[PDB]
Amino acid sequence: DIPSLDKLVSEIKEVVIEEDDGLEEDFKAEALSSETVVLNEEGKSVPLPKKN
Amino acid sequence: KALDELRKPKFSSKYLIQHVSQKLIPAVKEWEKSYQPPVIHLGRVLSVGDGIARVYGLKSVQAGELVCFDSGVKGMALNLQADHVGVVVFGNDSVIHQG
Repeated sequence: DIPSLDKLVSEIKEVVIEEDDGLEEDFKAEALSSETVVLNEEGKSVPLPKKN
Repeated sequence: KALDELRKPKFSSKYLIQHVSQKLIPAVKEWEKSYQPPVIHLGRVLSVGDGIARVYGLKSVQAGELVCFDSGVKGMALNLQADHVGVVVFGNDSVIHQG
């Protein structure tokens, strides 16, 4: 009541592997500031001062 | 005796000297020309130690807000107390000083 083993591997639908994982095709990035951005007394996002 | 009511001072704060310095040093007649440290978006370190800086001021800081010390080391404003901010430090507290 069963078929042969050489045939059953041709029976199954071979799914398509894309090996490119689809990551950055929709990604809206944002530039990272290397230097720290702080607030002055007006509340404005300035660089961190060189006063240490 | 009525003077024994005022025998021991009943303090409702701990950093009281940091508040009375904000009103006694501008009473000096040379020192009304903006010789003042700001409190709204800036802060002064009161205490450092064990990676916990207690910061005077920072009146508009949010709970869990990232702060930066002037040494470059960053921190997180975790306790927002009535007169200071308890800031945990994201590095070594060796570079943070009082003031």
